[PDB]
Amino acid sequence: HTHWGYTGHDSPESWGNLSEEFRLCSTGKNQSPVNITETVSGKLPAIKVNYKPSMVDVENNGHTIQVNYPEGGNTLTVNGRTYTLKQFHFHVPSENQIKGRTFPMEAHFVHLDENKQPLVLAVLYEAGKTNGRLSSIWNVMPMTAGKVKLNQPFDASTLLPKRLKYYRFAGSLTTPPCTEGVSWLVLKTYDHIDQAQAEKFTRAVGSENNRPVQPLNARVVIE
Amino acid sequence: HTHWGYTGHDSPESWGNLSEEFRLCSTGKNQSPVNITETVSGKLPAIKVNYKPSMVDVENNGHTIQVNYPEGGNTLTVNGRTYTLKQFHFHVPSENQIKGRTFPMEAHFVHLDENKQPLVLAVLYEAGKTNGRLSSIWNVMPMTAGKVKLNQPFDASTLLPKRLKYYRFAGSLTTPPCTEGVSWLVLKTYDHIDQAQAEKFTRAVGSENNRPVQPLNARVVIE
Ligand SMILES: [Zn+2]
Ligand SMILES: [Zn+2]
Repeated sequence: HTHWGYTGHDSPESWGNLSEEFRLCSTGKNQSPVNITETVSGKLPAIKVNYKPSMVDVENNGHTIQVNYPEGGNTLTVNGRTYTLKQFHFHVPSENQIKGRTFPMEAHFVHLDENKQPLVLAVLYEAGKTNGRLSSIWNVMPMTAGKVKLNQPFDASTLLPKRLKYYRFAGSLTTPPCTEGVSWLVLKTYDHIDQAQAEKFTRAVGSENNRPVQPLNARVVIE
Repeated sequence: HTHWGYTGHDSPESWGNLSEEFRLCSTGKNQSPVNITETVSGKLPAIKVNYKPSMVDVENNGHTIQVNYPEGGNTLTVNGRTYTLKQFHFHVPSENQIKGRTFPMEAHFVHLDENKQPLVLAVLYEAGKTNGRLSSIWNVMPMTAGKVKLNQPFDASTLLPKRLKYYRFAGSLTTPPCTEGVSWLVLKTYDHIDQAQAEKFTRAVGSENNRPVQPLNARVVIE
């Protein structure tokens, strides 16, 4: 596709101008990420997560470190609707902010339902002790653009907190073409990582990979 | 099968995350072993054992030292039903506990009825005099992963106490996939072993091989 990045001439502020296909990045009114400040308290449906030990591959596509799921079986159910986990990746530092706070890292679990409707479940990481559950992925992390098949099974359920309360809002993909119509569920409970793990990620990717926050406009964030 | 153990990243706490087939190890509500503290006094049916000198082979499968029975003929009858002894193995230290007490060793005599329903008869060993009845097995014990044919016939009846009174509860296999629906009969009368016999076992297996005790939950132990 058309080349884009986080630094230089093809930075986020230039995404909508580097290709007609990326126009929504600059003209969209329902863009992600956002800075969650004010919220409307509401009775949100409980999410049911059904992740399991699976055979996955880890790739460095030059924009992030992504863990792919070629086989089905890992799903998230919310309000009677089932979404299949396609992949999960990270951003260092975080893209979304809570009351203006940027976190060391943020993970995005990308799902699709039967009708190709996208849903992103987000996990924020605070600076703290080493994350032992991410060690498997970090150990085989391609330091240059490429894909490697994780030989041992990986269970993404280990990456989710016990309590699944979340913030909900409508948004878009945070990378070109910035497609809208994406459901965003940001978990309110944070996980942790150390400086070394975050630094290694930036090394592999080549730069910080977070898109600046976008205005909420007509949207409200439910909590 | 997927690798699992008692030490490192594949320890008992992570079994349920190693493969989807091991999921019951972490989600099961009727898991073994257990710490027998409170019990209900009941009229339990008598156990009838009909073991005989048989041709067996001793095996070191990396998880325990197991004595395999290629042919039937060694049976245990309780409450009208007959179970055939398939094999017996050991755990050092013991898996099950009696009022918080861990024993130097525990033997598991695994049986299966006509319909493949599992029944485990357990014998606990106290530290004491050398066990002369186990010498035949201990002397040929493979110190590395392998199987050796026992040249002389072995009669498992010599490994059972005179008094066959027992504790009765429903549980599971104490190793992956942690299958439930297993009937557990733990003998009240203990046998003995020397410290040397126990340490030789540990040396052969590579580590202690006892799964931590599990919550009884809705279960009651009868005696
Ligand atoms: Zn992302
Ligand atoms: Zn056992």
